[PDB]
Amino acid sequence: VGATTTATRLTGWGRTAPSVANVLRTPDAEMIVKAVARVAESGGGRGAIARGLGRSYGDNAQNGGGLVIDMTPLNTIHSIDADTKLVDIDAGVNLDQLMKAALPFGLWVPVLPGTRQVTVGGAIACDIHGKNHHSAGSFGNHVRSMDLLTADGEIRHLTPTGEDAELFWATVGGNGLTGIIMRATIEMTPTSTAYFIADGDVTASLDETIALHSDGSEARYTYSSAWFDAISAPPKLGRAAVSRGRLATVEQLPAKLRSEPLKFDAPQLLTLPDVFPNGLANKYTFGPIGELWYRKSGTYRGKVQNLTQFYHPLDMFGEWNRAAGFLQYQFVIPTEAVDEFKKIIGVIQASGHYSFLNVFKLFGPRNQAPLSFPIPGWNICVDFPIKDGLGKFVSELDRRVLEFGGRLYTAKDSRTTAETFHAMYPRVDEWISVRRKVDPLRVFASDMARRLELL
Ligand SMILES: Cc1cc2nc3c(=O)[nH]c(=O)nc-3n(C[C@H](O)[C@H](O)[C@H](O)COP(=O)(O)OP(=O)(O)OC[C@H]3O[C@@H](n4cnc5c(N)ncnc54)[C@H](O)[C@@H]3O)c2cc1C
Ligand SMILES: COc1ccc(CNc2nc3cc(C(F)(F)F)ccc3nc2C(=O)O)cc1
Repeated sequence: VGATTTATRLTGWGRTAPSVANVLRTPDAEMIVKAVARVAESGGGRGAIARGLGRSYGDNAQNGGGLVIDMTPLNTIHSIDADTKLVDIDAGVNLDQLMKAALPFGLWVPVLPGTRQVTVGGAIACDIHGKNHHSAGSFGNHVRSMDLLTADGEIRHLTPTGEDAELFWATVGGNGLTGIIMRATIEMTPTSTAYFIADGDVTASLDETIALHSDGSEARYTYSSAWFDAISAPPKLGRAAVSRGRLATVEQLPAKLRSEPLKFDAPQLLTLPDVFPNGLANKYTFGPIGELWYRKSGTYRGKVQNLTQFYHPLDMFGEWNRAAGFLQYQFVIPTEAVDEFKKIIGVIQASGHYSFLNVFKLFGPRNQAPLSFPIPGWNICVDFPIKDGLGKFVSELDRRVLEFGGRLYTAKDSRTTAETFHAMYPRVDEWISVRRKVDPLRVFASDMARRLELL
């Protein structure tokens, strides 16, 4: 299939801040190189940015009045090796495609986000994190090389420790602003099964949620995350359903499943909105029997689960989740600032803004990428319905997050200011200097670049 350059109205996943750009779409690498050579001959214009599957909520994969390059047609898996654990894939392959192709080799995608519909390029450019951050770091940690199409029209082969480690690490979490990742080699995690052994716990309050994450139990699990109550007044505020686990070995599987330990099950036809259309509430739900039931069902040990059960637990709730019109907000607060983190949770609950879907986890050590989002500490994602006062309230949350040494995530943001973002990322000047060195003419530009003064 040939090249196609179309004027397209683009938004992130949040369906907000739309802007019109020329979308180039081609499986031909030579053609992508030529477009970048074209933009650069100009050589100052409104530039270009790569786009993956558009799963970022904000404006990092759009470029109003300029060019956008859709990378999804470059989706070749070149090789997978079980012995070296390395995969060599085009930047356009997505993590679901990769997971499925790698399982028969006993290989596991080392960092999986809450949706598998993300490209390798998008996973690198946002240095994405998953349920295992505290044990495996973020996506960038597992990249062994990548080929970066730079502004000068050349393709630079980058490694994390080689000659241009600096450019490598500016590209990790760089939001497409150092060039176009064409291709990458990733080191996979070995596995004997496609299953998890999981322990579930239900806490009664915010204080309990924090204690559970601070009692040392986190180190017994490679994977850990929680669903968090952000609407109930204290003491119920910040109670959580915690899901922790690790990949199962074949010995740990029931005999029924040992025949095909690496098998991935197809997603079921029926979801919970399908079997129970008008909700799951009864007369017991919100009283003491409801609390007991919820606590009992969410407390367990050594439960064998496939990926969907362990890792995408709310796929069950199907049509019920988020029912556009929502603002996604994710931040992390450094571990030591526990009181400050608790204070921010209190602010949210008293705001008059109600988020039903709240993902909580304790991040581990950060990496050397100057713009990487994750830092060790308390991470949470909340989802606010758009309504009066919200924009001004999230600006107040920004101030609180900043003051308490934390940051927002670019993959979620469409509204923070440049001033706020720069203070949240003290290594931003260091990063900008790398960018100016590798792209003096601003061949690469995006709506986010301009909003956040990263240009
Ligand atoms: C339901 C849902 C759940 C999510 N859960 C998580 C989670 O648990 N953890 C997490 O970290 N994130 C999560 N995300 C965010 C998502 O993982 C990131 O936004 C990711 O970057 C999206 O990948 P994409 O291919 O859709 O990239 P896009 O949104 O299309 O692009 C994002 C950025 O990547 C850059 N980029 C894309 N391809 C290339 C390339 N080839 N070369 C250079 N730059 C490139 C773009 O220019 C842009 O700056 C979630 C998103 C959704 C919608
Ligand atoms: C359709 O219903 C669903 C089902 C699953 C999800 C998972 N979402 C998410 N899970 C996340 C999990 C983490 C984790 F676990 F901390 F790594 C971090 C960010 C996350 N962000 C999101 C997001 O929404 O952007 C979101 C909506």
